[PDB]
Amino acid sequence: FNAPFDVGIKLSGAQYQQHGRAL
Repeated sequence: FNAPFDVGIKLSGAQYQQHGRAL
């Protein structure tokens, strides 16, 4: 419950922080 970074998004090639589909 704390992912301020993406240096460990387990791939998640999709986005970086998955803001939630928005621009």
